[PDB]
Amino acid sequence: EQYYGTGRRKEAVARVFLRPGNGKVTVNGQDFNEYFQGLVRAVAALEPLRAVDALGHFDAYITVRGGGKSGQIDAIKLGIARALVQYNPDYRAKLKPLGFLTRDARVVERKKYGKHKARRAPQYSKR
Amino acid sequence: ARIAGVEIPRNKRVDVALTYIYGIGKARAKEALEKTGINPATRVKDLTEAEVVRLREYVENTWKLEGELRAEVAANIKRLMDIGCYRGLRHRRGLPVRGQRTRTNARTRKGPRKTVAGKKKAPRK
Amino acid sequence: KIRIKLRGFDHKTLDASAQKIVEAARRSGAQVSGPIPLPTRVRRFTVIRGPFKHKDSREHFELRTHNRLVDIINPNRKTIEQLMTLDLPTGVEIEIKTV
Amino acid sequence: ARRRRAEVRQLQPDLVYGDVLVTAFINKIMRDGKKNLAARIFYDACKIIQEKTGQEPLKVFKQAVENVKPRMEVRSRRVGGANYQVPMEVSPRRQQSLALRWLVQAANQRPERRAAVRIAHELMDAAEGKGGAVKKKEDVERMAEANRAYAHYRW
Amino acid sequence: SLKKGVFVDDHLLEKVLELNAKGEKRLIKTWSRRSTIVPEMVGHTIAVYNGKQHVPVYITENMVGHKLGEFAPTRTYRG
Amino acid sequence: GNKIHPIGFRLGITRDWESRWYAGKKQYRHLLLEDQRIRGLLEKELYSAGLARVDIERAADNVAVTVHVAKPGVVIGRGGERIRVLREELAKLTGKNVALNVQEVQNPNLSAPLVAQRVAEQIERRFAVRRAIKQAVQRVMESGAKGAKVIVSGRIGGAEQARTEWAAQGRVPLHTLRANIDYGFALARTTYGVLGVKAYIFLGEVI
Amino acid sequence: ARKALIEKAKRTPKFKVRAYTRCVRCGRARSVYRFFGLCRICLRELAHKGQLPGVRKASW
RNA sequence: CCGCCGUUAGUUGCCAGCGGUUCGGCCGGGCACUCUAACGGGACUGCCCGCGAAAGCGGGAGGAAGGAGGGGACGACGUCUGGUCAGCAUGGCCCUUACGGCCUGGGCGACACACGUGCUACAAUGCCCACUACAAAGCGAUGCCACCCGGCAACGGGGAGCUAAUCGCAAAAAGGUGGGCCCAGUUCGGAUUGGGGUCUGCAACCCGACCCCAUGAAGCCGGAAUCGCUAGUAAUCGCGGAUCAGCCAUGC
RNA sequence: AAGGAGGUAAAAAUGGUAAAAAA
Repeated sequence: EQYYGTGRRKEAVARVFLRPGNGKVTVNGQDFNEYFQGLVRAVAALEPLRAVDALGHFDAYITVRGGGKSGQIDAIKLGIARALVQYNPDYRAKLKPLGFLTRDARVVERKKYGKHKARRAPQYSKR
Repeated sequence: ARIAGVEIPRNKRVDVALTYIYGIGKARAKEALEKTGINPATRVKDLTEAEVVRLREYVENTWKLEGELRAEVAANIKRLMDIGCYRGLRHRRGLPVRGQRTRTNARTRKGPRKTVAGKKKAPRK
Repeated sequence: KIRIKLRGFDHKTLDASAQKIVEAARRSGAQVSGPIPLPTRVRRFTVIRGPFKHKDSREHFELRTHNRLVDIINPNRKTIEQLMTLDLPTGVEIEIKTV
Repeated sequence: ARRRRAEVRQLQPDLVYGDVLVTAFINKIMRDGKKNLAARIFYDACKIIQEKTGQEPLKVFKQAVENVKPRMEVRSRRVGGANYQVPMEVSPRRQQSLALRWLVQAANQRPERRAAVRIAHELMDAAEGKGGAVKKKEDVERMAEANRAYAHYRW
Repeated sequence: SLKKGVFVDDHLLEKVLELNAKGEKRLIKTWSRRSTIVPEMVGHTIAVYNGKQHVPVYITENMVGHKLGEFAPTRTYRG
Repeated sequence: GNKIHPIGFRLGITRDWESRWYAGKKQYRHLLLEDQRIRGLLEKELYSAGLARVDIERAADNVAVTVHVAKPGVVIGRGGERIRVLREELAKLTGKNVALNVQEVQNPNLSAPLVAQRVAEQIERRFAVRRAIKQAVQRVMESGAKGAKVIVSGRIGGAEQARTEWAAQGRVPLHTLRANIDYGFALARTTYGVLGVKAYIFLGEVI
Repeated sequence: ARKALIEKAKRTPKFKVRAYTRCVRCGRARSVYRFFGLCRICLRELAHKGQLPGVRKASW
């Protein structure tokens, strides 16, 4: 009845709800074409429903908050790729060689003490 | 356009044209711009002389500029030589008037730097 | 209508308390709001290696205090009775508040 | 490293067109962590080409790539307290990289009016063959040729 | 410094009023170079306390609302 | 040549605090102060028969004067009298509600603090370091650990050069977490300076 | 010096801006964590000794 | 600690289910979903194709997770007669109405150079003005202070709520949308400095910070040589805290 | 291509730094 996807990237929660339709996809209260206005990685995150051609046949409710805008976009990619892998486990077997299953492995490493930016070491002297 | 001390700015926003003047910043620009009337966005070249004249009339009347100003400062500086208050003591010394630092940094209140020979140090290896 | 908050030092006896307490309430009364995990209160400390002037190379340390929540619905004689005195939190204190 | 052979690692299949090289050039225009406005700039430039001439943007892109190709790049040989200044047949990967980056700094060099404008005009002349990155391509070629004594002195 | 009021020793007030109650001999021997040269000090010799000696300054007017020991250099050698 | 505190290493589930009570942000400091003064006063004027644990259970006014000692008898008093004055010294200096405890471990060569304590006691009374101390390591290994590293630093008989002495036997993995190593440090003090006595006793896994 | 310093902090002077922290289990004023009322090395030693409550050898 | 999934939990969340809505998850209710925090599950070259006398090796599959999955805390035997009795201890040595205490000021902020580390800059990917959204973490009761009013601002007056996932710091900046500037020491840069206010605290001269008008310098991208950086790493940009009345914080 | 060995060409701008001693 609903297509749900848990979308997460660099800590940002893309709660992805789905019903069928045309293009009604509201991101946390607003249309896609404003809640991520200007950013080019936005349309890229629309790839999952584009590479299955069923981008139209959906009427989404997409609650998405936490972390960062672009990160939310990537998180939307994950939420979609998790929402459709639910209500058609056949797309699953072919979707893995594209990677639309992997979540992430790239979060901001802790400020390492002894260095400035967690790895960026301060200047040397000796002389 | 010699409103202020031979001040002639030419074709630009009236605000920038007014700011190209001693004793008149951008805040003062919008200030006299709201007090004399003249519109900021409109260029200073294509103006109309009436608003211009009443404008310059308001300008020099409510506040003054370079002539008295810097001279006034230098007079307060004469006082800073009066018994040589620590402010003017150091201002006479050719050094920063604040109580900052002179171990190293002093490249504007004083000139650049005046080379010596170091005098060296104690063991460091 | 009973709102009890758990203030402790270690999650161990913290939830060990929460188990019997809630059950004993479910025992001598009725419905009990399960031991909700209030975001564990932790503090931050950052010292250095030795006393001698080193600035860099250090050891960091952090305070561990734990917070939880338990509620019920009825002020039964028997609940009040048991869940009053019958305690041994040793190193844990709590807060009774109403709603 | 000295145990490994590092890598190159796949970049990005272009967030728009669908090609690695587009967002590679974007990657080098990029203002250190601000891919945002740099990518925007490049694209404004692209559509502006497509409002100027008639030839395809990816086409003229491949033309930038080719028209600035360092077929043989100069380096140095092993001989103790001395090094032979020695050119060598480069790999298409390193040629592409060098190329696109030279188009990048040739785009930076032009004192024009705006970023998109710069990248654009740069791409015009340089794809045509009357550009600076091109001048350094042809250059390193002359260098490789004049150093054809260092032909079997390639490390 | 001060904003609503103005700092000076109260003993400076009370001791202005006395040497004013006679127009008496010179020397004010302040053992605190702080205390502003507030208006009612006219222009008499101020042997303000340094830490070394007692810097004696004949005050004028170009200094009124600005600290006493603000006139003693103390820090020897300049440049 | 370090060794981050193996006991501060044990902090996971391999060593509970020597003070378990509730401290609410505010009163926590004064709690730590009062309690540390209790501890410190004990450590000397309660010495007599050597203790390890200086544990205290508190909450609201309630106090638990809890101690792990190597002897209870000749430290409780000839008529339960030593407990009296001491406990009430606590109560007098900490006016609330005190409750003594003299729990005893039936083994001395087990538990590193007191082992090191005796080790330092021998040298404090001017004994031949290496001999007696190595055979003390052998005592602990006549008790039954899986390792015992009792190093001893400081001035060795004087001779200015204060080095460190190597005494150990059996494997000791203080790197390992589930090793459960009691470590105990005793202060050696000669009239010619200060020497260090570290005991490292390793117990066992699966605990 | 040192002894009178503790008395200065013990007696607590006249004006407010004269007080200063003090590691009671070592005796120091600077960098004394005014949560534990302890210095940096005081704190470190007391934590490592298996004595400091609440806190743990942080390894986040 | 951190990415996928598992059990419990519901004043954070939530219409996902329904009712209403000054149409605010605000008014009822659920726990699936966010989430919060304890016990877990999961990955081992375990499997598929080939190579290697083995280790190992390429490629491929299922997988959130591929062969060390990422970061931490972990730092032996021991070198350095390394440093520190000026955090703390402790051998000796010296002084003992003073090499001890107080108080008060001055000072460790000095300036003719030198150097180390750092900040903002020199700029059209730019700065200025307008407009709208996504942070994790930490802090907070004579603290946090919402809020309204006062003032050009600094900041002050009245005044709700909180020992807090339920009240507040809080204004994220970058992005993005609208206009200026139009290659000039430029509306670039804020250094010098005076002119006046506030706030701190007993009290701000040497010595705090903050604000308002103005002066608006140097500086037009840095040779001999050298810093860091292998993946959410460079860089860019913001945020909280420790200590604190205040703040010299471009520090950590 | 292994070792081991036998006869031929290689490679250091400079460096002074003591001492009764401690186990």
